[PDB]
Amino acid sequence: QLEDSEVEAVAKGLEEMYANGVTEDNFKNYVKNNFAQQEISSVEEELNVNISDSCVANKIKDEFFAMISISAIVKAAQKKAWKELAVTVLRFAKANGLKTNAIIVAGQLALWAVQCG
Repeated sequence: QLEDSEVEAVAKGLEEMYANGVTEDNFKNYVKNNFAQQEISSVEEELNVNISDSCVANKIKDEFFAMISISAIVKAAQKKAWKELAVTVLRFAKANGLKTNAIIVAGQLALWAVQCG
């Protein structure tokens, strides 16, 4: 299914952004410090989120919560099982044609689970 090199790149990004907690600030500051504007803008358009300028209605977020267990995600982040977390949210993304930067996408999905779950 998922290419393991992309899984590990996503897991490493999650580990770096969220080493000190899954927070909106840690996500946005990590993304703005590590990705080009163009890459960020593509994710913002795909997910209808604002990253480069808590819980409000979002299409994709609701479909994410209907398919993927919030409890499974939060447990993975609690244990710092970042590659477990990555495969779980990447399975949702590839299914739904979320083809923008997988590290940013995974970061946003993990944030949604923790801050909105």
